[PDB]
Amino acid sequence: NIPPKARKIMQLLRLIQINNGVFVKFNKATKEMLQVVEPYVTYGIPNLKTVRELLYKRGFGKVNKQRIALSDNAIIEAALGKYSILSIEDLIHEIYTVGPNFKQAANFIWPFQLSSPLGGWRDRKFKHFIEGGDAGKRDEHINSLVRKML
Amino acid sequence: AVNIIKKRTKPFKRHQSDRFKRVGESWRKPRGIDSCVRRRFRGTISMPKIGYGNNKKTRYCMPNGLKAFLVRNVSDVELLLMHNKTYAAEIAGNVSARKRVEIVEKARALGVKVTNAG
Amino acid sequence: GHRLYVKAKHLSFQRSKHVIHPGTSLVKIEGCDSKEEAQFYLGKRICFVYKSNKPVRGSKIRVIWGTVSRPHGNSGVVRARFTHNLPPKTFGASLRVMLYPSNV
Amino acid sequence: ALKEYQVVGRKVPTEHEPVPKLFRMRLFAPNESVAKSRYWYFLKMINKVKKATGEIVAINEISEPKPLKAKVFGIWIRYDSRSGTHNMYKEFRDTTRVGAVEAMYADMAARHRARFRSIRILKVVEVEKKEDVRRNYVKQLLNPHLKFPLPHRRTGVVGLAGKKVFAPHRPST
Amino acid sequence: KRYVEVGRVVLVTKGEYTGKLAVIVDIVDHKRALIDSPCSEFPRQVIRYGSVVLTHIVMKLPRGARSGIVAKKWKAQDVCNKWASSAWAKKLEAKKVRSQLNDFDRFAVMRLKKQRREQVNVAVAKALKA
Amino acid sequence: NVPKKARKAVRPTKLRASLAPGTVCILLAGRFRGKRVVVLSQLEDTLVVTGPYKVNGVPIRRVNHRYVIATSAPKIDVSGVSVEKFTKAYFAKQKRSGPVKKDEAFFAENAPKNALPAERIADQKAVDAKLLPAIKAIPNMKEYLAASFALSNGDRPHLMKF
Amino acid sequence: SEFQKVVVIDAKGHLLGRLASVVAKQLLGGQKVVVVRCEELNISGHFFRNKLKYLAYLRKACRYNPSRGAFHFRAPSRIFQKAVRGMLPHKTARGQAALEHLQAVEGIPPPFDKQKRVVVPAALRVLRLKPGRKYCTVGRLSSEVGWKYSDIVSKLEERRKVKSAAFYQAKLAKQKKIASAKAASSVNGKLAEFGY
Amino acid sequence: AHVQKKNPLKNKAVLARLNPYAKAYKANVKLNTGKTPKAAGEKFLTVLHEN
RNA sequence: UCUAGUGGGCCAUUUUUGGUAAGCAGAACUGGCGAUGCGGGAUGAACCGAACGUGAGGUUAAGGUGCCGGAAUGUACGCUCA
RNA sequence: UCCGCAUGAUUUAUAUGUAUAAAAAUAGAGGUAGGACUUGUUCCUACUCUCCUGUAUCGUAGAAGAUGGGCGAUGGUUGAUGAAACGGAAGUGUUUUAUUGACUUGUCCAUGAAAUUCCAUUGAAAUCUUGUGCGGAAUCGAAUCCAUUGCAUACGACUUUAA
Repeated sequence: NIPPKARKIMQLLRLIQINNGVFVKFNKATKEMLQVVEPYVTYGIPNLKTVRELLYKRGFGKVNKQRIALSDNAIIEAALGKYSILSIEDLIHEIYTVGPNFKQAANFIWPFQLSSPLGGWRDRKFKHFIEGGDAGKRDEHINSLVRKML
Repeated sequence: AVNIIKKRTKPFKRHQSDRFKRVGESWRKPRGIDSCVRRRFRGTISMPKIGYGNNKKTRYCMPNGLKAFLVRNVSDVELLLMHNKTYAAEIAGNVSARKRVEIVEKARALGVKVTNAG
Repeated sequence: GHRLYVKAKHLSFQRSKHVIHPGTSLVKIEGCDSKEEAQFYLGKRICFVYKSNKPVRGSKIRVIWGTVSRPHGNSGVVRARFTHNLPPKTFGASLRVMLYPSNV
Repeated sequence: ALKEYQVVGRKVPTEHEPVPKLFRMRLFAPNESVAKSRYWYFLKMINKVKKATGEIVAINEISEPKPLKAKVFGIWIRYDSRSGTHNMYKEFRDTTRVGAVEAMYADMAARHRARFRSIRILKVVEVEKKEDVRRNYVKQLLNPHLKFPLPHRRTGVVGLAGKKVFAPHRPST
Repeated sequence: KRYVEVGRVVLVTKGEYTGKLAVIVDIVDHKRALIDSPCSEFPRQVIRYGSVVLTHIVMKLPRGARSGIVAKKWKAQDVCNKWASSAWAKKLEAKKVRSQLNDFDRFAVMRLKKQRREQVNVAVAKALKA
Repeated sequence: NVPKKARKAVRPTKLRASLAPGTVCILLAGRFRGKRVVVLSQLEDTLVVTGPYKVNGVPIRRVNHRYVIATSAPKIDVSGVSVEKFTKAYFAKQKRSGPVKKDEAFFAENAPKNALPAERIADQKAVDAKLLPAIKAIPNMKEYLAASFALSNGDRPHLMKF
Repeated sequence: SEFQKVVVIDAKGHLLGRLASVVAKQLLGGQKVVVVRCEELNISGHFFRNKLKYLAYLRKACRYNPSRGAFHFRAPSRIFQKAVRGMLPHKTARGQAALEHLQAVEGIPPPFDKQKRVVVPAALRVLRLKPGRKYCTVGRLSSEVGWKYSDIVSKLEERRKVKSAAFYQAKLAKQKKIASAKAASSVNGKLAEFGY
Repeated sequence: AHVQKKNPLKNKAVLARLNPYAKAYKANVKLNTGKTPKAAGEKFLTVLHEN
């Protein structure tokens, strides 16, 4: 039960499954897209701990259109060596501090397949975060959500 | 041929074969417009699916890790001279007792196990 | 000779309202009233002891063994997994929780 | 669980208005995101500012200066019932103004079936004088010689020993 | 017989401070009151009446007293030994000691109780026979 | 074909601090279940335990560290007992690969009378002579060891101390 | 904590539904339960509500054959048993076995008057019903509904109480003598160090 | 190659195979070896306790 | 490029038209059933959650934790006697 | 067909101490020889014992529990006979009394438990009927069919009679 516009936006954001997470750079275009898909996603500001934990545990890269675990720096160097990204550490740096090749760095990472949160969601999940649900902008509370979901 | 695990041991009996004698137990895919078995309602019998397929490494293997190769004569038994540790001879039912004795002796000489000896 | 086990009762299998999972059993242990107290009994061996009619090896007593895995609920009930699933005709029967894998 | 935040915001400076006025208010919200949402919700009533056309310049959580002393808090609220909009004043004795607000929300929900969304906290003040304390039941707690028995409860369970299914004797009080 | 007033001594039965003495110095409302204890580990706080049990000890203390004067009045009065030399506290202490013993202590208790049982059985037999 | 060589190196077992030598422990399983014994030394994953034969009747044997409950009873001095004598090969059954049968007329020879040769009891007598003053000095220890362990009605192992 | 073979519950001062819920749970757990003095059970609400509810229950009978219709038992023990049966899955073999282990009776018969009787604090009226709110008695409800043995049960209870009081006095004498002997024992001084 | 994924947050060897700086990484370093003053301000305090 | 089946639809939200109204008839958007099993609403094509290969372990959604029934006869503040 | 000279099957055994019999209310006598005389809606007696419910009390050492002793009691526990009494709500149970047994761990002593040499097992003993060796004889039967009656009746069934 997804409307065509929200479904198209989530496809373009690569959020095609429940409990899937992606990194985006916040501009006017992405802000308006997230506004349209507000009832179906949560988003917020991740910190360094969340970014590094995501890329270390759930870090999967897209090489030859295949989901390959980031178990070695050679894979990252092969995929993003032209952008001076040779390791998981500078991949984390590019994701955290939005640099020049953020588009390539974020697209190389396969969307994170998070588990169901430990402890569950709130009492009602499909209300806005302001109303007491788990939808829309939650600011730094995305860090707690990712911690439970990782 | 090590740690042979069967996903399912039941034979997938046909629907209503237990109720009607004219309906055999051989599986038939239900194609009714109101077939609860086809729709897979809870509590109904399961239908055969590709997911039930056993491991390719352990497929066709008997619990002893061998494959029952059917043999009708001594020449058939000689086919397993090199494949002694993977195939076991199974004597055909139409073979006479006189020829079955020779088949058993040849299998014993070649070391090939017999599934239905004696 | 006396007992070296805690009394327990076999309540039911792990289940939803209408779906049962006989692979795990719910066990109520005497004196265990909270999931915090259930942590002590986690991993302990639990046995179901019953009688038969055919002597086997000279003894008419048969025992099915299992291990407590995780607490269930908030009232000290635990989940147990047995080598052979406990028959549901034993719902409400007595089980013995041993101290065999002790850490105290 | 509620917390009190002071929120200071303003309108985005424009060509005609290079120095917009700064507006501050105290809001009782579970978190900072709800506090800023409440700030914009209340600001949209009087001013012509929105979240898109405005910005929050400060948000600070306020703790009780004297959490370890008993005070009387008078709360003026405006709420919407099933018929119309009403203004009420209530008194609560508490050691924290946030706790008094939470007690006010619980009391309104229990009595008038008023939800959080339908209640606006107009003002919360501390009354240190019985000459301005007007509720008789609150004032009766200020007398120097106050004594009463324990409220009728279900006796003491006392640890896990009260979890026994059966009891050997009848309870005593 | 016991009421809730300023100066009433209570015993905490719920929370981390279970089994600790406190004195009510201010009554917040009919459901909560502010309590304090001279002990350093017990901080002045606000507690509900369901988490405490009233005692028989009532001390003379002004309403809204501070921690320092609460301790001073606690030391000046004999509230410490008043609670200590009571059936309630003695019975609690016996319970605490009974829960703070190991298997060797249990064996020693069993032997001592066996000796007491034999002596008591002889005593009652002799007294009844007369 | 040859299997791959696994990377599972054997490392020494680290036991609980409560299972120190000289500690009184309660046997939970086996023939001597419920008995109270004294820990002599520590093997790889087991404990060499023996209740003194003049009080308990449990010989020098092994017990799994998981199958004992350590007791906070006062420690028994086991300083000089020659622990190095007891090894894995000491409590090791004879080489029984090949000609072994378990028919009748074999339990009359496996009895301790016509079995269990010297250097077992002879050393046990000397070790008990060395260890006797500790038990004699500690009151109630001899009777405590001689008494077995049991769970009475209302006993909760998760809350009681040992 | 209570895994004993058979438990005898004195139903006086208990609430019918809460006691039935506890009893049914114990029966499913595998515990034999004997409920005595079912005529002293209490039901919240004033007597007219409970009388009207029972009358509405009694009005429900099979239209074409009342002999096969619903059977309305008037005894207080049978009212308690009906509540337990409704709380139990009696239409299965497991539920029937659980119900077979319940023995609810009026008064305390000779099989159980010399046995220990316990109470369920979670079902006690004094602990569950707010004071000042009126409640009815199942014995009175049964007597006004058609139970015939209210007076004889009361007379037998008077005799049992007289016998029980005599037994208590005889037990009290022994208890006082044991306590007096134990008070003078010198072992108590060295035993108090262990909390005994 | 890569028959089984090891979590670097759990496996120290994998945490060393990646991120060579992890061994030299330091944390929980004290930076309050000074008078450590307070920056509150009378204006800020009055605004905070305005009403 | 070739060809099959289809050319009776129905339900729900929202915007409506004709009718006193309808489980009525006729239009627009979206999601569904038809062809959708599973958990929940005691029961159910559409409602909520969620779309399904064979299994193990963990965590959840909607919905619940007196008993039937798996899970607190949980905590805090009040209201109500029918 | 009852007692024993005993074998076997079963359970108490849905067992592992699965031991515990006052009444009623809770702003009260909660009662605990409760005391206090003067058998009463009495005290200033006892007064902080009531309130932490049972986290209580009783029992609990011994080859699944053995062999021989010194001290301390002058008792306790478990059975069979004996004199009995009291229990009818389903009393099938509760006390008391003499003989006959065995232990007594209240305390100190000695010998002996092993190899069942790291767990997968639940023990001795008591009661009950059915099979076999019975000495002692057997204090002792009914129902139905076939008949009969009509106080009954389609047939069964029912009410009578019979030797």
